[PDB]
Amino acid sequence: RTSDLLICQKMDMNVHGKPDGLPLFRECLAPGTSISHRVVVDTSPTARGGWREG
RNA sequence: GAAACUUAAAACCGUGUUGCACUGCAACCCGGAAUUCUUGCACGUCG
Repeated sequence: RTSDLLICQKMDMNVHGKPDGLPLFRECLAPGTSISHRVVVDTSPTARGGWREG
């Protein structure tokens, strides 16, 4: 849902620890959202189009 | 006995349908098998 998508700014810190605000504002997400994907592996033998060690 | 053509003239001709009825017809799937698939971060760089 679009209720949680805040706008950030690209800040480039250096070895002295002094960031600068570039003009690169972009609609990002926010820390706290959970994204859940599904991964499916295929246990057919190798050279049949499978990967038992994946 | 020696001497005088049973000769002359005359179409085997005229008329007449190899014609009348009859389906190259009945029955028959251009049908059965086959993934527009395989790999690929809308990303990198900030006096």
